[PDB]
Amino acid sequence: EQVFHFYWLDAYEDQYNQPGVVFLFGKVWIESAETHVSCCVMVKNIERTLYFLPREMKIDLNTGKETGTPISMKDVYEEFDEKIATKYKIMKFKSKPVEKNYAFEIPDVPEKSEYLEVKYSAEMPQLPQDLKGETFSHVFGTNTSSLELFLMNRKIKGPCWLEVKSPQLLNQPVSWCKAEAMALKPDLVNVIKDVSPPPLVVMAFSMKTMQNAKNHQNEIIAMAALVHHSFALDKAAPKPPFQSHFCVVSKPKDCIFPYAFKEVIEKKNVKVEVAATERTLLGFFLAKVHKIDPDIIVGHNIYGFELEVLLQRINVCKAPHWSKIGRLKRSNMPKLGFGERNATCGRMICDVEISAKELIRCKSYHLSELVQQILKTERVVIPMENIQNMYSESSQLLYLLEHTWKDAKFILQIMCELNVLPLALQITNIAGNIMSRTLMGGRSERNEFLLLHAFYENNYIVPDKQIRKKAAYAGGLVLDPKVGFYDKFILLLDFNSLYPSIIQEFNICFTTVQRVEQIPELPDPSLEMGILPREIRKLVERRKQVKQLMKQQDLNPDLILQYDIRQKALKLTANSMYGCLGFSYSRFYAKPLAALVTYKGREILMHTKEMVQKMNLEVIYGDTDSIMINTNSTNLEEVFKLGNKVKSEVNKLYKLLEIDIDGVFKSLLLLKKKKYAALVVEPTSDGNYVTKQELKGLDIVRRDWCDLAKDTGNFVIGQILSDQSRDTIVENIQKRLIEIGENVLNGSVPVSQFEINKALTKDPQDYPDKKSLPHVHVALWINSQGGRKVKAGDTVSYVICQDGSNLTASQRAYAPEQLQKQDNLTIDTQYYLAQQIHPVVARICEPIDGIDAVLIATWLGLDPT
RNA sequence: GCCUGGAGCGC
DNA sequence: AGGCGCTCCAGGC
Ligand SMILES: C[C@@]1(CO)[C@H](O)CC[C@@]2(C)[C@H]1CC[C@H]1C[C@@H]3C[C@@]12CC[C@]3(O)CO
Repeated sequence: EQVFHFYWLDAYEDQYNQPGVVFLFGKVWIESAETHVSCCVMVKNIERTLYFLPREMKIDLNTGKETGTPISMKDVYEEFDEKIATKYKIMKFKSKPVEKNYAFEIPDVPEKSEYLEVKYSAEMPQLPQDLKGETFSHVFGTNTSSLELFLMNRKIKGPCWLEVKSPQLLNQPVSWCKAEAMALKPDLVNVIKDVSPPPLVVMAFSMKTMQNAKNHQNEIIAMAALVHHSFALDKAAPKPPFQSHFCVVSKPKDCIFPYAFKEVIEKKNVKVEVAATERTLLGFFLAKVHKIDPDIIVGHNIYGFELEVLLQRINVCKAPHWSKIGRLKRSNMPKLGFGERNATCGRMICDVEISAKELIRCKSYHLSELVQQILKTERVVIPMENIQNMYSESSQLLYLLEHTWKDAKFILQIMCELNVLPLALQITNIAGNIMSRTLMGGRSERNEFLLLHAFYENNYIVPDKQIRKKAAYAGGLVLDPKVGFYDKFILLLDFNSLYPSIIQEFNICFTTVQRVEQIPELPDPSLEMGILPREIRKLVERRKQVKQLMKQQDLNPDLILQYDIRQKALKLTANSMYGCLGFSYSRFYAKPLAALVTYKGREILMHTKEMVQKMNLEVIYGDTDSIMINTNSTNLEEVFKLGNKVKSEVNKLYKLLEIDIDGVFKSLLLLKKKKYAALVVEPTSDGNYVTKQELKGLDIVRRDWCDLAKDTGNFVIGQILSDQSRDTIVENIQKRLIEIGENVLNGSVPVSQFEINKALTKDPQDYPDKKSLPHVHVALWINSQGGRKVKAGDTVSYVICQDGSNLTASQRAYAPEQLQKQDNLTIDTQYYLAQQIHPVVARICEPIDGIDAVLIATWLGLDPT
C-alpha cells in the first residue's frame, strides 16, 4: 500500500489529555535535500490490556465463601461483561482466553494459568488496581502506560529504525518537526535492523544569569551555543565538535550597554546578537532552537538550575512560543525534573554533570573541576558581582560573552571526552528503554525495561508498576588482612564477573528459585535456564563476540573505539542486573534472589581461600571476589607459573565461573581491610618489567582530607615502597615531615592545599545539628549569601580558621574566599598539623618500624601528649 | 567500646 | 532515581 522509514530517538505520552497516544520523535532522510530532518510520528489506538485471573471456585463477595460452582473462562467474561464493564463504563472491548506464565511477588497466583485478556480503548475509564470479583481474584495491567505497551508489543529497544505502514496526514501540525505523520494503530509500526544510525544535531549551550538590583529575580543576560548538524553516535566525535555557533547578549534593566558596543562588535566580527530586552533574548534563543532543531541539548547543571531558570524566565517575560524548546506544540507550561523533562519532550537533554558522576570520580562536579580533571585546562570563574561592572566597558562585556562561549565549548568537549552520547546509545539499545531517560541517570529503570522485554517475549504477565539506608541482607566476604609490608612478589587472583556468573552458573531467577531473611535453595540442575540467566548469558556472548572482533586485522581503525564502548556498556548492564534485585523500590525487587547471589558469593570465596591454603600457599587478603597470595618468592617467572597453577585448579571446579591472574606486586603495604598501597608489575621484554604505584582506600585517595595531608602521605608512601634501606627511608620521612611543619608555620603553603571537601547527603536546610558540621555550616553561608545555591549532591570546599572565638575546630569552618578576603580570619595551623597531616601519616606508618605516633607529632612541632 | 550525628572509599 | 562491607570524625557515656 504505502510506507516510510524513520529513526526514532524519543517518545512522549500525555495520559491525561491524549490517552492511547504515543508521540515518537526522530529522523527521516529526505533524498531531495540530501540530509536527515526531524520527524514526529503520532501512533494512536494503543489499547489498554488487562489480564483477569479466574478463581478456582466462584465466591459470594458478601459471605466470602465458595458457592460450590467451579469457575470457567465464560464465568469471568460474563462477570466482566455484565457487572464490571457496566459499573465502570466500558462500551466496547475485545476479550480472549490466553495462557500466561507468572513468577512474581503476589501469592496465590499460579506459575502458569489461563487468563481473560480484555482489550479496550484508553479513552474509557481505568479499573482499580485491587479490583476483585466473584469469578476472578486479581487483574493485571490496569495502570500500564501506553508507551510501555507500545514499546513492549512492538519490541522496540532504544533508538532504531522503524517502518511505518499506511501513514496518515494530520489536519494541522502537532509538532515543531520538519515532517509529521500518523499511524492509526500500533501494529503499523515495525522495527527494521539492517540500517545504520543517522547522525544527530547536537547543541551545547551555557548562559549567564544576574541577580536583579532591587528584589530577588535571576535574569538571563547572555547565552552561548555551539552546534553540529552531523554528529554520529556510532563513531568518534567530529573534530572539531561543532560547525556553527551563536551568541546573544542582553542587559538587565538598570544598566545600559557600554558606549559603542555595537561598533566594537562590527569590528571584531563576532556572531553576537545584542538584544534590547531579556524577552527579546529568550525569543531569539527559542527561534534558533526551532530553526537549528537539535535532537540533543547538552549543558552543565541543566536539571539542577539552568533549565528551570530558563523556563521560569520564559514565562515571566512571556517570551513567544516556549514549547519550541521541545518538539511538540503545547499551550500551558508546567513547572516544579518532571515539568522539565516534559518541557523538552522530543529533544534529549544531556547534562555533563550527571554523566560525569556516573562515569568518573572527582572531588566535585562543578564545571571547573570537570574541566580541570577531564580536559586538563584551567577555567576562569566569574562571580555574579563582577558582572555588572563589566557592563560599563565594552571590552568587559565582550569578555563576559567570550567566557560564556568558552563554557559551552568546554561542556561540549567534556561530553565528547567521556564518550557520553555513544555510550548512552549502546546502553539504551541493550536495556531497551528510552535514551533521554538513560541520559538522566538512574539504573533501576534501565534494568526494569530490559526485564520487561525479556518477560514479555517469554509470555509472562509482568508486575504492575507500583504506586543511605541500613543494609537489608548479607553482602560480600572480606577476608582478614595480615597487615604489614612485603618484599616478595604477591599474587592477586580475581574472578571475572563473579555475581553475573554466579547467576548463570546456578540458574538463579524469578522463575527458578522458590521464595516467600532466609536464603532460598538453589534450583534443581534439572530445570531449564531461567529468564534472568538467559539474559545475562546473552550479554556475555555479545561481549565475547566484540572482544574477538577487536583482535581483528586489516580493520576499519575507528571501529576499535566503538567495540570498546559497546564492550563496557555490556559489562555495566550485566553488573547492574544484580544490584537491582536488591533495590527495595525496583519493579522487580527480589531480596531473596539478591541475598542468594551474595551467599554463593561468600561461599565460593572461602572454598577458594581454603583451597589455596591446602596448596601450602599463604593467603594474606581477600575481598568479595579476589585473593591475595604471598609467594614469598623473588622469581617472577615462577610466580606466574604458580598463579596459572592455582588458576587451573580453581577453574576446574566450575562450568562458567573463572578466576584469573589480575596482577602481581613487587612490594605491598597492607594497612587494613580495603586499604593498601602497592607497586604493580607491568611486564615488558625478557621477563623484565616496569613498576607503577597503585593506591586503594588510603586517606590519600579521599576527598575529605586536604591536599597538604594527602601530598605528604603520598610522599611517605613512595618512600616506604622504595628500594632504599629501611633506615634511608625513616630518615627521609623525618627530614620531609619537619620541613612541612616549618613551611606550614611560616606561611609558604598555598591556601589551596588547606581546603577540605565533603559532599552533602541532604540539602543544607535538612540538617538539625547544623553548626557542628563544617561543610553543612559553610554551605548555608554560601546559599544565603549569594547566587547559585548548594544542594544535595554538591560537594562543599572549606578550611578551618582561627576565628578568635575559641570554638572547636568543627565550628570554625569557612570558604576559601571568605578566608583570603576577610582579615580576622587566618589558617588554624595547629589544626592542620595535628588533625590533618599527623592522622594520615600516623596510620600509614603504623606497621613501620622506626616510625611512631608521638615521634611524628614532634617532627611537626607538636606536644606529644 | 558503644551510641548518636556526619563523611566515601572498597568490591 | 541498583547492593552491602569497612573505616574515619565529632562528641558524650
Ligand atoms: C554497584 C553494583 C550494583 O550491581 C554495580 O553493578 C557496579 C558493580 C558492583 C559494585 C555492583 C554491586 C556489587 C559489586 C560487586 C563487584 C562490583 C559490583 C558488581 C559485582 C562485582 O563486580 C563482583 O561480582
